[PDB]
Amino acid sequence: PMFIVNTNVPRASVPDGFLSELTQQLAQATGKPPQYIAVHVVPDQLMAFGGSSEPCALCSLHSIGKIGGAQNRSYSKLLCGLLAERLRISPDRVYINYYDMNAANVGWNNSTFA
Amino acid sequence: PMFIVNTNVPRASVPDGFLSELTQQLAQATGKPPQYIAVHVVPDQLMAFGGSSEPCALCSLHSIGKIGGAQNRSYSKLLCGLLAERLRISPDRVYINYYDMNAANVGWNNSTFA
Amino acid sequence: PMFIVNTNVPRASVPDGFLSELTQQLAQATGKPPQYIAVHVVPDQLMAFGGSSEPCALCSLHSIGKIGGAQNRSYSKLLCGLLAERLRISPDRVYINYYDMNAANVGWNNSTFA
Ligand SMILES: O=C(O)c1cccc(Oc2cccc3nc(-c4cn(-c5ccc(O)c(F)c5)nn4)ccc23)c1
Ligand SMILES: O=C(O)c1cccc(Oc2cccc3nc(-c4cn(-c5ccc(O)c(F)c5)nn4)ccc23)c1
Ligand SMILES: O=C(O)c1cccc(Oc2cccc3nc(-c4cn(-c5ccc(O)c(F)c5)nn4)ccc23)c1
Repeated sequence: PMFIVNTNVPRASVPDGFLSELTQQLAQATGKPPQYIAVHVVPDQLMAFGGSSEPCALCSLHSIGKIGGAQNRSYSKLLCGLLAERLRISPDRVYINYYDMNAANVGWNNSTFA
Repeated sequence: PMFIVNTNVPRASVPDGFLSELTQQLAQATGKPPQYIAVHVVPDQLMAFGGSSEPCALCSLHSIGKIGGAQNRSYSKLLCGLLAERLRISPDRVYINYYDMNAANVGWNNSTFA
Repeated sequence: PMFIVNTNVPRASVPDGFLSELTQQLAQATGKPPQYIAVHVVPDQLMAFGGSSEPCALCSLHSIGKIGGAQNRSYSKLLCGLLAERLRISPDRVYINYYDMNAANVGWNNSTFA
């Protein structure tokens, strides 16, 4: 899986270990092996939510399967929880786009997963 | 909705009020409540369009509904118009990816919209 | 087409000519005209692959057509090869999301491609 979070929170508020924490939690939530989970945090961004510059986050999770109604609700609770705890971002100022990707549309290691 | 614009235009050349203007314009164009519009501008980027580095922009709009043939044509004119006036980027050096997202695939406030 | 690469490799390690190289290698791989290829490189990123912060890259390619099983395998070999050669990133730490976009959902030059 690939997880990306963009936020207006400064880099200084991103703790040591945050990328590992995201990796960790996503591995268990998805049941995917952690060595295949990529994570990307992008702080200090010029962004607004509802026209307000208070802390917010715009995120994506791409996965081959393990994407669905109930699963995405559980990921949103998990990710909003972490963003609130570690970055002090209110859950109602977080958006996450989920993508169930076809294996043929994911490149890795000179090939694709199909 | 979520709107992102990535550009090689420098930060200092992004005029003040730009995020608020995008927020309001996207609200009226989509008919979505402005409270729920998120906008993100990423200046100073290392990018090329047709292999040249004159000003350009790479954008995306995600929405649950309000996406379609005629709407996307209208959005593209509106957004290219704004980028041209504010950031001085020619419309022929702007791309916008539109995504009609399923409510189940959009996380927010500890849950999804489904 | 639109190609984005985000990496933790430092900006100084991105060769002059890299954006041009991407543009023309993709032009030939996809058969799309290079004047319509947009490329975006984002160095110095906070990211991990498998929880490790060794060099890695997270990429996407959006195109109207020229996306499929064999083509995407070929693009992956090509892009991993380029990233290995120029950025010294191992192919097992590269991910590429491929998107076959509907022409109605790609904005350009005040309209869409539909
Ligand atoms: O075949 C084996 O022996 C073996 C042993 C250990 C691990 C292994 O790899 C895997 C096992 C199970 C699910 C796996 N899922 C993935 C996987 C990767 N994605 C994924 C990554 C990035 C994206 O941008 C994306 F859209 C999807 N989604 N799932 C990769 C490897 C897996 C395979
Ligand atoms: O339920 C209510 O009582 C109520 C009252 C006031 C406002 C309200 O919120 C809404 C009303 C109508 C459409 C709405 N659409 C959205 C909405 C959000 N997206 C959206 C946001 C981010 C993305 O990445 C994405 F793919 C889609 N697309 N639509 C949010 C709130 C809405 C709901
Ligand atoms: O057919 C047209 O409407 C048209 C109009 C003007 C020029 C033109 O030149 C072309 C000839 C052949 C393939 C072409 N492909 C493209 C093209 C652009 N994309 C493309 C760009 C960015 C994206 O984010 C994306 F999802 C797709 N995918 N294909 C553009 C122009 C082409 C094509």
